[PDB]
Amino acid sequence: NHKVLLIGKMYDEIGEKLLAEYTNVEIIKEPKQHQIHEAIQDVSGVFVRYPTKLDAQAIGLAKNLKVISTSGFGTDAIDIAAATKRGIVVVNNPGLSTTAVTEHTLSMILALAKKLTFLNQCVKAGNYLIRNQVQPIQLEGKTLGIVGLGAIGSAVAKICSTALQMRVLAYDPYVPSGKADTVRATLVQDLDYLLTESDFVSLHPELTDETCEMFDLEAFKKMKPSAFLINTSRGKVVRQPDLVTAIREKLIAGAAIDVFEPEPPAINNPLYEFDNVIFSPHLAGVTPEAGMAAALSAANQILQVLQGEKPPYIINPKVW
Amino acid sequence: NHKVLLIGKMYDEIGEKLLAEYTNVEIIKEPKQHQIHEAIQDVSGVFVRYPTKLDAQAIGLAKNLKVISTSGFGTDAIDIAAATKRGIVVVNNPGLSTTAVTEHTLSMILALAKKLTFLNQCVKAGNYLIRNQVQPIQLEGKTLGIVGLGAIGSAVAKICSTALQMRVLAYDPYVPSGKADTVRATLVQDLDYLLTESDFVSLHPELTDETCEMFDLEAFKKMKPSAFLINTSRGKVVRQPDLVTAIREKLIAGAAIDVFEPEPPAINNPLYEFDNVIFSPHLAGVTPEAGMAAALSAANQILQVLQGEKPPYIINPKVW
Ligand SMILES: NC(=O)c1ccc[n+]([C@@H]2O[C@H](COP(=O)([O-])OP(=O)(O)OC[C@H]3O[C@@H](n4cnc5c(N)ncnc54)[C@H](O)[C@@H]3O)[C@@H](O)[C@H]2O)c1
Ligand SMILES: NC(=O)c1ccc[n+]([C@@H]2O[C@H](COP(=O)([O-])OP(=O)(O)OC[C@H]3O[C@@H](n4cnc5c(N)ncnc54)[C@H](O)[C@@H]3O)[C@@H](O)[C@H]2O)c1
Repeated sequence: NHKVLLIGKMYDEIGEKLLAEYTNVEIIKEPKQHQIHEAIQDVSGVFVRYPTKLDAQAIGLAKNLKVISTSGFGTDAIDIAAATKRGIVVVNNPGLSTTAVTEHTLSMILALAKKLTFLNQCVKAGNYLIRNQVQPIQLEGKTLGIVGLGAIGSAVAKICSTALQMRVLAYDPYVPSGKADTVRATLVQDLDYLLTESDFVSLHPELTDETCEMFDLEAFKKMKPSAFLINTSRGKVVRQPDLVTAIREKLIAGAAIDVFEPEPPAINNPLYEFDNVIFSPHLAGVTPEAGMAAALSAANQILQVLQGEKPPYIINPKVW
Repeated sequence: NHKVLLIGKMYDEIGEKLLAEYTNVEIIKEPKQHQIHEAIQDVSGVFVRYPTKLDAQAIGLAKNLKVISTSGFGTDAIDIAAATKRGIVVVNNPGLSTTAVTEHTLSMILALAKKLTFLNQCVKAGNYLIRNQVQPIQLEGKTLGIVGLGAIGSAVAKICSTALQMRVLAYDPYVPSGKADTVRATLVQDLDYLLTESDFVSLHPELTDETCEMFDLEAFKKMKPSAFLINTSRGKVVRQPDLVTAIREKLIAGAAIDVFEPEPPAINNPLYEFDNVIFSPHLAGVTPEAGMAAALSAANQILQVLQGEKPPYIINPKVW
C-alpha cells in the first residue's frame, strides 16, 4: 500500500527491515536533488539522514506525503514551515544516545589531557624526544566545568567526579542544586566562576535563544589560558569566529569539537588549521547501539502516522 | 661536600631543589658522551633520566660515585653489572605513577573505540562524510581483557567495569579470584579465553621471562579481528615484528602503544606506517604529579646513600 523513501540510510538496518515488512521502501544515498524529486513524488513517509536537507520544492512535489522523520534530534535541515503548511507531520528521534555521547565526551576530555594526537604525530615523525618538552595532564583533582546538567551533562559529571576524581562544577539555570549533589558535582549560578575555575569546559546545554553563541569571545577571555573546550552539544552554542580567535591568540589551550555551525562544515573551515583542535564528524551520538534505538524509533513513528496513531515526538503538533 | 650529576632533568624541579640544599648539583641535558665523561669524574651521586644509558666507561671514570638513581622503574639502560662490580648502589623509583598510567590507558582505550585520530584527520581533510562509512564503538557491554591484575591493571579494571559498564576479564597467574571480584572483573586461568573473548586487550604485567614476548603471532591469531591491543606495560611484552604482521594482515583492528622495544625506538620503526596504531613516547607514567613523586623519591634515595642510610629501592642489594 504505502511507499516510504529513505533519504540516506538509517544508522542501523533494523529500522529499514521493520519498515519493509509493512511498506514499500526505497533507499537513496547521498542523492542529487533530481533523485529526491523523482523518488519523493508518491511516497507516504520520508526518513532523512542528518544533516541532509529536505526543502520546500521537494515537499511540494511529495503529493502523498504524510510524515517526515529525522534520524536524530536535529530538525534544522528540514523546511518544517513548508511541511506544516501542507499538514505533514514532522517527528524527530531524541534522547536515545545518552551513553554514546557520554563516552565520546570522556574520550575527548582524556585525549586533550593526554595530548593524544600531538604526541602520536611526534612519535611517528621520529620525535620520541618530545617527551623532554611535553607532559600529559593528570585529570585527578582538576576542575571540569559542565554547561548544562541534563541527561548527558549529568552522566559525564558522574563519571568524571567519581571514577576520574575530578572536581566538577555545573552551570544550568533550570535545575536544583540537589541535582548536582546527586552526581558529586557543585551547581554554580555564576557562569563566570565556572569559566575562571575550570581546567576543562564541556558543553551539554539544550540549544535555545539563551545558549545560542553563549560561548563567544568574552567567555573565552575569562577561561584559563591552560583550559580546554569540549563541544558535543550543538554547533550554535559556540560563536565559531570567536573560537578561531581564542585558539589563534592562545586565550585557551585547545578544543575538541563534534558539532558544527553550519552543519555540514565547509571544506575550508578556519579551525582545521590548528593542531590543538580535534574533530569528529557529528558522531558522538552514533554508535551501533544508539543507531539501532534511533532507527527503530524513526521506523515506528512513520508507521504510527501511516496508521493514524499519534507518534511521541511530533515537532509541529498543530498539524495533528 | 658531595657533588651530584643529573644526566637529564628530573620530571619535576622539586627534586633538583631538594638535592641542591644538601649537595652541589650539575644538570646536563641530552648530553654527548664526552660531557658525561667530564661531568661524572668526581660526583658522589648520579641521576639518569630514562631512557638515557649509563655505561661501563662512564661508571669506570666516576671515581667517587656511590649511588645511581634512575628516574622511574626501568633500569635496563644502566650497566648494573659494572656498578655492582665497583660497589655502587643502584636504586630505581617504582610504583609512583599508578593513577597516571591508569588515566593514560583509559585515554587509549577510548581513543581506539571512538576512532579519534582517524576521524580527526578525515574532518580536517574535508571528509566529514566519512560519517556514512565509519561509526564509533560503544564501550558499554564490550569485553576488556586485562593481562596483569596488579596496581595499574586493577585500577583500569575497576573504572572500566563500573564507570564504563564493560565486561572485564583478567589473566594473572599469581592472584586469587577474589582480587578480580573486588574490581568487578572475572579472573580467567586460560589466556586463550581472554584472547578469544576480548574486544580490547590491555597489557599491565610485570616483565618477566614468562611475560617476555607473550604477545607474539600465535596470540594475535587468537584475538578477535575486530579487537584492539593497548600496551602501557613494557615493550618486551610484545614481539614487535609479530605486531607488525598482525596489523598489516588485519589479524587485529589496531593498537595503542606507549612502550617500545628497544627504547628509544628507531626513527624508522615499521609500526609508524599504520594509521590504526597510535603512539605516545613512554609518557603514561609522567604527569607532573607522578613526576614530582618520582623526583622526590630519587632525590631522597641519593641523599640516603650519601649519609650511609639504606634506601628503599636498591636494585643490587648485594653491594650494601
Ligand atoms: N553530538 C551529538 O551527536 C548529540 C547527540 C545527542 C544530543 N546532543 C546534544 O547534546 C546536548 C545535551 O543533550 P541532553 O540529552 O543531555 O539534553 P537535556 O535536555 O537532557 O539537557 C539539556 C540541559 O541544558 C540545560 N540548559 C538550558 N538552558 C541552559 C543555559 N542557559 N545554560 C546552561 N544550561 C542550560 C537544560 O536546563 C538541561 O538541563 C543537547 O544540545 C543535545 O541536542 C548531541
Ligand atoms: N608506561 C609507563 O610509563 C609505566 C609506568 C609505570 C609502570 N609501567 C609498567 O606497567 C606495568 C604494570 O605496572 P604495575 O605497577 O601495576 O605492576 P604490579 O607489580 O603491581 O603488577 C604486575 C602484575 O603482573 C602480574 N604478572 C606476573 N606474571 C604474569 C603473567 N605471566 N601473566 C599475567 N600477569 C602476570 C603480577 O602477578 C602482577 O599482578 C609494569 O610492567 C610496569 O613496569 C609502565
